[PDB]
Amino acid sequence: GCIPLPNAGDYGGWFCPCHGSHYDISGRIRKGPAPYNLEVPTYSFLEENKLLI
Amino acid sequence: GCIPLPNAGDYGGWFCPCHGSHYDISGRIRKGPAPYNLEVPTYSFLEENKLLI
Amino acid sequence: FEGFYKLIMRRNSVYVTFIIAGAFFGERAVDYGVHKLWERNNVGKRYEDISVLGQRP
Amino acid sequence: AFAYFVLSGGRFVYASVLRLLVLKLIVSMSASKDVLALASLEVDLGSIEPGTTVT
Amino acid sequence: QPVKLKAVVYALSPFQQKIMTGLWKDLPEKIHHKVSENWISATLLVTPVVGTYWYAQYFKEQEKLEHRF
Amino acid sequence: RYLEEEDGPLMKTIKGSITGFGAGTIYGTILATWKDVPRVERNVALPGLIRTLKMMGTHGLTFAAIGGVYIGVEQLVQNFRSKRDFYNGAIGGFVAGASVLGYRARSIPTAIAAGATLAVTSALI
Amino acid sequence: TIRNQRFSLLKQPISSTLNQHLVDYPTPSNLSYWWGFGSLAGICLVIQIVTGVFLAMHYTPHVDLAFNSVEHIMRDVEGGWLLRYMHANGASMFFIVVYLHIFRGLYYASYSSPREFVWCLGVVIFLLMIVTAFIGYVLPWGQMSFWGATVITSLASAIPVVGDTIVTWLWGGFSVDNATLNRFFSLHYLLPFILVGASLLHLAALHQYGSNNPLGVHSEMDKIAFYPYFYVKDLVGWVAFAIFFSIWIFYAPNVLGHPDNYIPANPMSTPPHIVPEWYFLPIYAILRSIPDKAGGVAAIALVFICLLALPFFKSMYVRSSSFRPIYQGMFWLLLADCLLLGWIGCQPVEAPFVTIGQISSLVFFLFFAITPILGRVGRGIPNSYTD
Amino acid sequence: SIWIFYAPNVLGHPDNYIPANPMSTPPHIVPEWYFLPIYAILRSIPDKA
Amino acid sequence: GATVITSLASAIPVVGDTIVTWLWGGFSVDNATLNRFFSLHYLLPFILV
Amino acid sequence: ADEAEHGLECPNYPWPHEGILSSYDHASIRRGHQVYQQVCASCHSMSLISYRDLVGVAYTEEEAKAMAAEIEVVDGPNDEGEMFTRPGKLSDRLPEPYSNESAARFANGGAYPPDLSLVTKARHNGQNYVFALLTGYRDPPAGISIREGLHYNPYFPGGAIAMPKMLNDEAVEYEDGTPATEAQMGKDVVSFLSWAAEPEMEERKLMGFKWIFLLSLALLQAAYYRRLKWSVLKSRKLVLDVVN
Amino acid sequence: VVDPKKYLEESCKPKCVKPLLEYQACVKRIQGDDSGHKHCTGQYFDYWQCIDKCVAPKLFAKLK
Amino acid sequence: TIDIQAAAGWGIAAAAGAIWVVQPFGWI
Ligand SMILES: COC1=C(OC)C(=O)C(C/C=C(\C)CC/C=C(/C)CC/C=C(\C)CC/C=C(\C)CC/C=C(\C)CC/C=C(\C)CCC=C(C)C)=C(C)C1=O
Ligand code: HEM
Ligand code: HEM
Ligand code: HEM
Ligand SMILES: COC1=C(OC)C(=O)C(C/C=C(\C)CC/C=C(/C)CC/C=C(\C)CC/C=C(\C)CCC=C(C)C)=C(C)C1=O
Ligand SMILES: COC1=C(OC)C(=O)C(C/C=C(\C)CC/C=C(\C)CC/C=C(\C)CC/C=C(/C)CCC=C(C)C)=C(C)C1=O
Repeated sequence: GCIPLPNAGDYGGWFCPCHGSHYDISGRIRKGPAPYNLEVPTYSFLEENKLLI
Repeated sequence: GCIPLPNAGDYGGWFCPCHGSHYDISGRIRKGPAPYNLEVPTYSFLEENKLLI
Repeated sequence: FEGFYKLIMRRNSVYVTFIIAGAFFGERAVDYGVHKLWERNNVGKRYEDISVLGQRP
Repeated sequence: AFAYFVLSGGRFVYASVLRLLVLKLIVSMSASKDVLALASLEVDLGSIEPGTTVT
Repeated sequence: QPVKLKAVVYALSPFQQKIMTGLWKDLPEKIHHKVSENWISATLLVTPVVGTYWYAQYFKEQEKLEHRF
Repeated sequence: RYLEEEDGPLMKTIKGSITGFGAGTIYGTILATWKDVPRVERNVALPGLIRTLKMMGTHGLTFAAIGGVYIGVEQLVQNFRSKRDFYNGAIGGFVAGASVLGYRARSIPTAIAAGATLAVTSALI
Repeated sequence: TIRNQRFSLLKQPISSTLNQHLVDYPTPSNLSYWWGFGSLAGICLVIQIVTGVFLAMHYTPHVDLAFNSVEHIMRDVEGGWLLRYMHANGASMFFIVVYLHIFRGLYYASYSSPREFVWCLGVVIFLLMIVTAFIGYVLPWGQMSFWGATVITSLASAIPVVGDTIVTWLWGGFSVDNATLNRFFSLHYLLPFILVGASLLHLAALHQYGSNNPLGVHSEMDKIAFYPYFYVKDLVGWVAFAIFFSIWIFYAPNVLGHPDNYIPANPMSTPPHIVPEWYFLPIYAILRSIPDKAGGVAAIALVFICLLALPFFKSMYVRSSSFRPIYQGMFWLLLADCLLLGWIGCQPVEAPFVTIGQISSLVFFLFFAITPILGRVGRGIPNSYTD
Repeated sequence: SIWIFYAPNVLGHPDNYIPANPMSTPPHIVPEWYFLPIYAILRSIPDKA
Repeated sequence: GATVITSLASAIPVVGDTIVTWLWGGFSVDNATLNRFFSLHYLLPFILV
Repeated sequence: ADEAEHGLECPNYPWPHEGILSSYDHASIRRGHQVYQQVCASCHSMSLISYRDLVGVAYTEEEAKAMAAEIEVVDGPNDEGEMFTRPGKLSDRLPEPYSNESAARFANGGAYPPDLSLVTKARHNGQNYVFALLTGYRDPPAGISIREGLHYNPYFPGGAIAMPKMLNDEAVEYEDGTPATEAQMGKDVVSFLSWAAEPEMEERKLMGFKWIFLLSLALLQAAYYRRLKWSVLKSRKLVLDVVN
Repeated sequence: VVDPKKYLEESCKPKCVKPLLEYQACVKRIQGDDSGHKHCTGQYFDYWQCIDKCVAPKLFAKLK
Repeated sequence: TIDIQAAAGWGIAAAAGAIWVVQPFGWI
């Protein structure tokens, strides 16, 4: 449940300081105990700069 | 420490609903378990329609 | 120490009052002494030693 | 006699420590500094009609 | 169950003996005993801690110097 | 004049103990070689070597203790008090001298004399 | 004797139970100061209960008031800083004393027969201590508290089917919020009283057979009453502990803590370094040593499985390490390994600490797998070492 | 169960369902019913001490 | 109800007012009184056991 | 990346309140408080500190009263039911620069100026950290560029801080006549901040020295008492029949 | 007048010549861009770490 | 005739203790 710090880790993505989880730029887990990639929620665009989650 | 009820009791003054203390117009107890009368704070009159404590 | 024993240690009630007195007076003596060492080790750093104390516009 | 004198010195301290710890808990229930900081002020009032009271 | 013992024990009153001077009696022999019996035990406790710590500082220093341009 | 170092109090103490052991080993070798061999030992070689190595080890140990405790107490004085002088260090020389050389000589006046001598020697520097 | 009249008041029924279990209870005369840590832990428990009761008179278990009520204790109530520092550093003194206590029983094989139930009750007490101290550390509601509570409740998610429903039931919601804080306060008041009952049963198990001794031998031929001989020996330790405690309280009240818990909890930003209190770090290191969610949680439970199974291994008949050279050597390696694990848990998860953490975790478990081998092999010592 | 499920509030007083007001004072201030006998002994003596 | 019972101490002549205010944690029944009553309400039932 | 991520480690400065019998320099507290209310207070809050806190530490009772009257504190509601304004009193906390955290971020490029009531306790090596950070603004190393709106500070983790350099020379004028250089104001403001984080330090240190000395005396008596009781056992002569 | 810290930071430079010359050589070795990722942060820290350790125990004397 | 002396000596101990725990020098 920790928040992975950005621009950190061995893959240029996210690194979680709690137990050493490394996420790639696409948020996929590559190294560390975490078994799943970062969850993609539902979202869409409106015209070019309004993103609804 | 309770708060006496105005226009109550058998002395025209104040009646304490907790243990039956009775006070008169001048805030003096006439019957009940309260040892003392109602305390008088430090008030003055700056004009006809102005109090201060 | 036997002369001291004959006045204070003979009865527990007195010896208890002796321990209460020494707790009182011993505690006060250490309080004064620790405060004196603190004053001597911190010259000029106290609130009464602020030069412009009382002169804030 | 020498033993009882040596033991009483440490007995001074045990009593002092016991007193200090008991008084610390007791006075921690006393009024705090914020509570004591709101115990003096003045409020001004006006006038009211006969035979009635205002709290 | 009680034990059944046969022994003679002589004791002296506490108020007939020196109480404290025995703490610094034959001090050098006490240190000699403590180091003689326990030097193997102290080595098995101190060597892994200091050795592993020293390697970690040695690792971090080199790794810090390889990433330096 | 002194601006060539990297310091480290624990490193200082370790290196000082190591240097003390080296100097004590050299000193013990020299002392063992100066001495003659006991007459019961003239015709057999091994016990002489054992005695030489024992003297080497004992002198290495005592010199390492001095060379470690001296600087250890020197820094533990200049760390807590945090003042740099020759006073910081006179205490380390004294405690090294007293402790180690009084444990070795088993005498308190010898401990005091050794600490005093080390104090003056470290004072001059 | 026929008890027609009244002798010593201590033997009257008003005080007989207290007299026979605290004043006259026979104790081995050769107990060393390492046997004074059970009473020290009992005193630490009382110190935690007394200060916490008085701190609870000023603390508000609400996410909008919890952090400020702790600051109001330190700033406004008279002697409030002392109650707070005696409670925050007391938990540390509680764990130092109990850890020394545990390793004493490991060194002298105090867990062996007939004292298996005493060790088993102690292991349960350790579990009760860990939960009690952990949920208490959440109460200030700082950065360490929030993110610490987040992961340990999340530990239940390691179970596949019902893991997520346990995590959410623990939280009382979809995240760590006021529901978590309010229930942690209630459990933190109750659990110390369960600790008191558990330690009383722990003591009663110990009095079934009496205490072990540094020689590890039958000691009924030389026993003395607990009072005054071991009361005055414990009193030396109690004063020594007070000096040790007072140094931490008055001169270093924050070294055994992290400054991150002086920042109010922020659910959006994790701190870059997130760690538990120091007494949990060895468990932390073993947890992160496993690159698997379930593996890490299973290893943590296996730590307490191995402690519980230790008194039941078929062992040799010699207890004390003073007569067990191989077991004595392994004990000091375990102690060094445990110190190493605590230091590793204090480090970020990167090279070389992952390799060192994995080796340290393995060596810790090697202690419990090899010990039954030692006793099994050493059963043949008397038949092989002859006069 | 009869008290819990069918008369859950008859053993108390409705005035406790009003949030505390340090200004106004309820005209009928009484304790819980199980303190009433002590409270009646206190009230009968016309002296606080 | 709390304002009365915590005032029962005032019947003591010398230190009665001092005990009331130490009991209250101030000069009136307020948050300091409610916070300390809650802590004592958690602890007393275990003494009662 | 590797070294910038934690930042540059701060040195160990000899703070006058360091030492087992060392108090705060109260003149430096009062000076450092003027630095706060003239430089810091426009963006940083100190919500844990009241105006009465300074009485007997840096300011007199009258001085702290006139200080609080200088500010406008919201209060109410009146008998008509509206929120009004009144002069501050001694019980009032130090005023906030912004209305909430989002207002603070909007005024500071999206970064939040943290509350400074506990900052020396809320950072590792905090007193030295705050001094080194404030006086540690300089040019970045070669090959390091800083995003516009950010300033380089090696002591900040990552090296890019949203705080601008605020301790320019003569940024304040002192009441006693101390040259207000960057290093002088940096010293004074940390003395003020350190006291704000730990206002109980002086009472704490006087208590620690007193009782550790007393408990040391009891430990000597505790040892003698234990040895007196056990001497009859430790010097006893035991005779037994067994040999081997 | 003049910042005591800044004066002391210039006067402690002889004590930190070795970290300085290593920083100076790193600056030269990265003057070519190479897509702008080479830097000298590590050598920068070593120089100023040495400088700060020299200035710290003498700055607070010049301050009142 | 000692019980009266033990009572008087324990009252003095009680009085000294009371003046010691509560120290009402400002109130005397
Ligand atoms: C109209 O008006 C009235 C009411 O209103 C509606 C009533 O409801 C009632 C009924 C109420 C009662 C019968 C209850 C009154 C009786 C008692 C005993 C009060 C209950 C007691 C208290 C509230 C006092 C609480 C006690 C404390 C705070 C004591 C604090 C001290 C503690 C915790 C420990 C002390 C500390 C030390 C000795 C230091 C060392 C301690 C260590 C642990 C180490 C009456 C009569 C009434 O006329
Ligand atoms: C709050 C925690 C604890 C308290 C209050 C406590 C209390 C005590 C006391 C008073 C004794 C007897 C005196 C002594 O040997 O010091 C004792 C003995 C013992 N305890 Fe505990 N203990 C605690 C925790 C533990 C734990 C966590 C363990 C093991 C995991 C443990 C295992 C033992 C054992 C094996 C003994 C017997 C030692 C022997 O006879 O040599 N205890 N405990
Ligand atoms: C029934 C007794 C207890 C009560 C009522 C109690 C209550 C409290 C309260 C109100 C706090 C929050 C105030 C603060 O942060 O200082 C707290 C914190 C804490 N308690 Fe307890 N507690 C009790 C026993 C214990 C025990 C037995 C332990 C140890 C196992 C413990 C460990 C802690 C810890 C570690 C904290 C956090 C300290 C901090 O970081 O500030 N408490 N407790
Ligand atoms: C002498 C005056 C000031 C002092 C002593 C001071 C103190 C501090 C401190 C201790 C921090 C914490 C840095 C950290 O988290 O490590 C900080 C951060 C910050 N301060 Fe101030 N401050 C002052 C003035 C100001 C002013 C005047 C502004 C705005 C104009 C400001 C805006 C900020 C911002 C935006 C941050 C956060 C930067 C970031 O995290 O990237 N500060 N300040
Ligand atoms: C960065 O990560 C981490 C932390 O953060 C900083 C930590 O601190 C810790 C420290 C935690 C440890 C060592 C384990 C704590 C162990 C347990 C069992 C706590 C779990 C218990 C909780 C949360 C409360 C119990 C609740 C119950 C029983 C519900 C009550 C219900 C009823 C009575 C019906 C670890 C390991 C960690 O890795
Ligand atoms: C030979 O015998 C004895 C020992 O050797 C095994 C001892 O080690 C000790 C010293 C250590 C003890 C008693 C540890 C016990 C501690 C516990 C259970 C935890 C803390 C204790 C509490 C809370 C007291 C619980 C007991 C009661 C009666 C509750 C009421 C008490 C209070 C409210 C204070 C004693 C006195 C002893 O005699």
